[PDB]
Amino acid sequence: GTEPTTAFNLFVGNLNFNKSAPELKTGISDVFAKNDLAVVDVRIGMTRKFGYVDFESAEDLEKALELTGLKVFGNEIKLEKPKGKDSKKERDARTLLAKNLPYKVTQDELKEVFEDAAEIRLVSKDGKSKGIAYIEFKTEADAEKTFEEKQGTEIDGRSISLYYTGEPKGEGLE
Repeated sequence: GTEPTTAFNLFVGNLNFNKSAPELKTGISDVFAKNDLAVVDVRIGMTRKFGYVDFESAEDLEKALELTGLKVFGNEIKLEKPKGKDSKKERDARTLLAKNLPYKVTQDELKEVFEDAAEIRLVSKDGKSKGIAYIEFKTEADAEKTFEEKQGTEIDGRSISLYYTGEPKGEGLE
């Protein structure tokens, strides 16, 4: 916390890493202001490539996820939802998420740890990684147990992390 004023916030990314820290918040809240949105407070990470956006109510917050055409400083920001907690996570945990991966990382690479996994799905655009990797295990028990034990491996010289996330509803409903 020690920044946001409301409990309503969303995980944003692709805020361009060229301008200053407080120089990004402006644009972020700007683009939204054009979509009839109102932000109470905006936060930016240390890498100046991602951050969070706080909204007065869940309406404006969820609204941003509905609308489209969000970009600042030329680049197109990415809206997403942070980690949460709910009984739905039971099955939603079937799939694990990977982070701290290089722009040259590959599927087989991360598979070096969860090679026994069921399926692997990397996230790369323009012919380069984005810093993430989604994998669908056979069971949350075999997944959360593999990412919790394998976590700490070394790939491309760096140490890739491991986390779990199934995202909120709407995945199959909508």
